[PDB]
Amino acid sequence: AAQTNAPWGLARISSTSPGTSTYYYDESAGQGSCVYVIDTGIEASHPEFEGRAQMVKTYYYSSRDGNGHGTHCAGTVGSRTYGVAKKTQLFGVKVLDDNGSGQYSTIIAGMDFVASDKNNRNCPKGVVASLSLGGGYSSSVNSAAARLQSSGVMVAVAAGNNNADARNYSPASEPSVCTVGASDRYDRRSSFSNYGSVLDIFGPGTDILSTWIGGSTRSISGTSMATPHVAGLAAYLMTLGKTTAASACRYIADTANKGDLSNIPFGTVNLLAYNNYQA
Amino acid sequence: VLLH
Ligand SMILES: [Ca+2]
Repeated sequence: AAQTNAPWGLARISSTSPGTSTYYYDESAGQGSCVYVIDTGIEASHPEFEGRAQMVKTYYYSSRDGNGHGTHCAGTVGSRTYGVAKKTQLFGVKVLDDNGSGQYSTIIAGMDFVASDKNNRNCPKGVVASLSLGGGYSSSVNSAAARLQSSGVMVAVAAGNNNADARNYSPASEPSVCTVGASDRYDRRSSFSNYGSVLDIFGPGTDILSTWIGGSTRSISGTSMATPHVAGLAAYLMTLGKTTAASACRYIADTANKGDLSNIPFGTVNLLAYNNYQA
Repeated sequence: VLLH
């Protein structure tokens, strides 16, 4: 299948070179997989989700995304026009308030929740969790991410946007999960992207068009935008049967475009998520 | 603890 005039990031993950505009992908499109977006929530009524999105848990007064961020990330995972895995099932877990902030205890509860909840869902091709959030180092937050991963969920987390070593941030610094840095459309590391030995992979994160609240769209930037590209790619590869939740990050790194990025500090992987699609 |  081919989506013409696709957002640049989708095109990038299906090409060996920058500058293309078509997103090439297998028609299966992540059908049978499930992705939990742990964020400010998801506007499940957005037409772009085609009824494939559902809020399953909130830690606040409402399950509504009054922010937009969560809806944006979810859209990159699996909306019709802006998503990597266009037929996946999306589950929203609201651990961040409408200002986009949240306490570590809530974020941890949200991760433990997903580890259990997945047992009540029909996700024959596998389960993924996308965490476009983080703060200063916390061994407790790292441990929660490690538990989620151990439970059989492919965990993808943002590296962070402080243009610093991700070793000082969580859950980015948990080695067992898939830590995602950001790149721009010219194959440069995004100016704000964290870096470091703990990064596993890069994905498109600068100027990413996706869904927004009020049934709209908008372009924003961040490692928060790169993460759902990788989470969606994982869902897509699991549906194809190429990898499992335990090994998806490694598989993605192994099949990545290698050495194409610029401004990568020594010691940081030069790997860009790639779907290896061949018609 | 964001706005990330
Ligand atoms: Ca890792």
